[PDB]
Amino acid sequence: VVGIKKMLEGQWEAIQPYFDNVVREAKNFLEWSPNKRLANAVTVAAYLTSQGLKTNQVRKILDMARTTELKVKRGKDDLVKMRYLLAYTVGKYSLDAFHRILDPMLEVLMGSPKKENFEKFYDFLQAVVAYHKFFG
Amino acid sequence: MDRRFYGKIVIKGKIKAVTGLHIGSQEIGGIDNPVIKDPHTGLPYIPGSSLKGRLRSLFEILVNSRLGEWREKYPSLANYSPGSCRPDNQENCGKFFNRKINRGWIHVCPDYETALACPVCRLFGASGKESNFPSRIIVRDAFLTKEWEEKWRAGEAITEAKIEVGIDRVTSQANPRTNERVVAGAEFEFEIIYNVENTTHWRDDIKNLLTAMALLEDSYLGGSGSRGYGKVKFIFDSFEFRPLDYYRTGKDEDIVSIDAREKSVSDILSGFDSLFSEVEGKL
Amino acid sequence: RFYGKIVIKGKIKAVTGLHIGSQIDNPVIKDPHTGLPYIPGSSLKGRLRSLFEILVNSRLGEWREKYPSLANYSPGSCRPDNQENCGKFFNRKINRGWIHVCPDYETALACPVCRLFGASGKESNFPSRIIVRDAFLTKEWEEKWRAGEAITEAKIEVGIDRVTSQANPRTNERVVAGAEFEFEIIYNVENTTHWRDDIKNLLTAMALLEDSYLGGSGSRGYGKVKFIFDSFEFRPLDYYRTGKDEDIVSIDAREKSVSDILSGFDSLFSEVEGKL
Amino acid sequence: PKFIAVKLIPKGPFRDIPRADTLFGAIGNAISAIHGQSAVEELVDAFVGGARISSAFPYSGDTYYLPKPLSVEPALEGILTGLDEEERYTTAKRLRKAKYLDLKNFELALRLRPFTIPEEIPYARVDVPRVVLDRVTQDSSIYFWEEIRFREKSGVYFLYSGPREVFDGYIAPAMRFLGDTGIGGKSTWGAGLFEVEFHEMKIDAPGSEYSVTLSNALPTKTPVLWRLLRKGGWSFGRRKPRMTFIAEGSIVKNDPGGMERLELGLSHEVYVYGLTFPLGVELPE
RNA sequence: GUGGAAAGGCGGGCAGAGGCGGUUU
Ligand SMILES: [Zn+2]
Ligand SMILES: [Zn+2]
Repeated sequence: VVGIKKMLEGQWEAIQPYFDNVVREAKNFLEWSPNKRLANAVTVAAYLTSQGLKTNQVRKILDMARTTELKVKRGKDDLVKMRYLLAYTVGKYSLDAFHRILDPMLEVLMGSPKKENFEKFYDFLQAVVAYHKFFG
Repeated sequence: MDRRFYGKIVIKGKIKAVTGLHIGSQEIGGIDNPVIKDPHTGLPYIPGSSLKGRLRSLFEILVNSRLGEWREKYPSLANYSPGSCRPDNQENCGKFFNRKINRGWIHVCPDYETALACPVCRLFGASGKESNFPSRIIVRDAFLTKEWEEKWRAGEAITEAKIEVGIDRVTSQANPRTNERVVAGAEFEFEIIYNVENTTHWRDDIKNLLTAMALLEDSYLGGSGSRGYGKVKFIFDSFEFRPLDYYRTGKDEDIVSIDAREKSVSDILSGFDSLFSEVEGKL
Repeated sequence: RFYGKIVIKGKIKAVTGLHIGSQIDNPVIKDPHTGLPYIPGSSLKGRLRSLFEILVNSRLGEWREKYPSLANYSPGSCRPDNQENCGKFFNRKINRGWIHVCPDYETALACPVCRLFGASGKESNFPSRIIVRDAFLTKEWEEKWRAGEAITEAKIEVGIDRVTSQANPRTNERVVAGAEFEFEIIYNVENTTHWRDDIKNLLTAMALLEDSYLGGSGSRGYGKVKFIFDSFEFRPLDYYRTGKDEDIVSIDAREKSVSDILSGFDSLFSEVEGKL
Repeated sequence: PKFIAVKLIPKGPFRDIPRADTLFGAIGNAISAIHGQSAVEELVDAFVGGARISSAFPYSGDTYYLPKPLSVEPALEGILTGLDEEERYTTAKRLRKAKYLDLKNFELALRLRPFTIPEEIPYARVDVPRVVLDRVTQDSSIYFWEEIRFREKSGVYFLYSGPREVFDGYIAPAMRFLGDTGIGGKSTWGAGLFEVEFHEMKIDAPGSEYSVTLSNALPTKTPVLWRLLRKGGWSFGRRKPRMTFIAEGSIVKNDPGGMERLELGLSHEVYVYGLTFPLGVELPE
């Protein structure tokens, strides 16, 4: 349940570390279905809350996905990947857990047809941030 | 009674943010307090509601400071007393701020005939009960220029994330806040269209509209301008009177005021009779 | 009596975001099935008639010679005395508002407003010559709705007290600026003498619509409609019986509402003036 | 038999789904505009001694609808004898108050064999409020207006049974004129405008004495089963009197209908259509 | 020889008032 994790979230990061390491084991683009994509995003944001990371520290990376989202939608990716690395540099600590999910997705995206795979990548990255606030 | 059309005065120019502005509305990631944006292009504009509403506001306080002086020029300004109807919850108890909207009192004339004499409600309109005096101006929504749209293409920053803090005085603990702000220097194509309904007193409305603009260049434009977020500036591109014949024959022979590198204070004080001398010849 | 139907086809572009409204707290008019907005034929005809009646109200003295039914009217409305048609231009009262509608066939035959838009009258009628079709979205602006983009947006306006700065918000659903619709106006050529004056008067009211607004708030900057003319076809009297393409086509790809009357009416329409 | 199906593809709303007498009025106004008054005198004589049209019926993506016959109400229990008696009651009244049937189910109702109703209707009657504004002091005063809105592929068709030479000269030129003017209703707002296509439809009807009308008829004698449709009209701004028509789906026994001429004090005579359009039916016992 | 002919869902309404990204060891 998505609502059941909020009763337990409010050493506990280790029990969800197997869920994050399994999701980081699968790195192919569109390797999960539509319902399975959002089910991965619940496990990500619950893992990103036990060792909690604020959205601001991420906010520069979230800017570069969104300004491209207007440029992809009837209007490059290495500019976001260069920022996703450099923002993960000045950690302190849980920025590496967020880097282990972006950089497998962005290495496949690095060479990819632009119109489809980024618009499918953009739906997963919303639900990570979207669900992160639902738990805190 | 007797609505007539003589033509339109169209004012085109560039609103410039000398300091970064903020209008704002109540995306997933983003600043807590963002700025209004165009839903199709994602660029932050300036609405015509926010520009007309601030000009009507600043012109109403300009009347209450001089109700002794404006009363001899315009009838139906002796219908009331200076102040607001805020204590006595009455729609017409003899004050200038007579109509409440939901909780706040705004000067609105209640009848068509008293709105044709008020300087605030000739230019901006009334909507009383059984009355409905329509406005004589149209204030379009103000989008970015063709120059500052190319700056968004090249990667230059249009917006900004200004961070402010309110400090508790006794314990010195800080509460932080973030507010989206357009980068200072950005420019906006605005447009203001006055309908020449009466050739008697079109000249008073142009002086009253340009008076309110120079008040708005002294005050701010939306969103916490006591802290710096205003300092806005009108730069006039073109000034143009489209005569009624213009719409008949379609020819581009419609009379023009140069208005080049001239301020809102130059159009009223320096050369109002020199510039508008040729508009008067056609009317 | 019938001769053909001059058909004007064009694209209506919402340069600023448009509102018409049906009664998000103030929803715009939509289709009942798909949920897409449009522009009704009543809103576009009723605005072109309203803009052109104020145009004729200002020129009653100068147009007595060309239009002999304007000698009976003085500029103004019959509202200050609750009385029907007597001297004023805005003579007919429908429910609570006053409109120029000519009272007969023989008077509306020589009125610039009512030979084109029509008149109700009593003991006789005058039907319209134009048909202002509804304007739905283009096919290009329909797959953006299919892809998931917003075709309407929520504009939140507030009302500020002047003494206390008390804020009072409200919402207004608004068709997104930039969106393009497709209009059509079908002018029925009933009289071979009256048609040049009727197309010029229809294009004059379309030129007043580009500097005024269309529906909604407008004074707060909503309407701002631009007209792009795809084509002009004539469809003569001989087209309707045989079906073969005798359609005289006037070509306009980037022509404005002003450039179709910027000496272009006399020039481009050289073949419709030929075959009458 | 084989009919010609004049398919009317909507460009917007319709005021109403046009009956057979307001199609013949609209065709008759289209002929005097294109040809003249001498061709209306030959158009009427071709329908008195010949061809007949029907009312307008909806379609929805090559699923043509037809009116339910009035023969299936007396014998509705006799049609549904082979059905479970716990649900014969709700099946009966749902089948009874239905209005239209498609071609598969319209053929089965003429032979009193079991059938089903459509689940979706291809249109909705919509209440659109309009306004009237004062020109000077823009006082709003609203009124309410009814329109028929269609789906994305739905529309309106009507049938034609007659010789090809009359269709090619009268009905086919009329529908191109009537595509650009309206087909009844507020045609100044773009209501009633449409694109016309021509097809051919086949109905397998049983041979008997009794037959259903697919149009209003104004019968010459007493019918067998019927529904009274009481309508008048308006002809060049003159009010037509309310006449008792028969509805679509009513059952006659060798009744041609009859075309009524009303003086109406107008430059020319006004003919109101009123003619049958028979397809054979089997009555119950 | 069309249950028709005529009729702008519209007038007026600032997303705004307050707030030292710096404390403290
Ligand atoms: Zn006033
Ligand atoms: Zn008239």
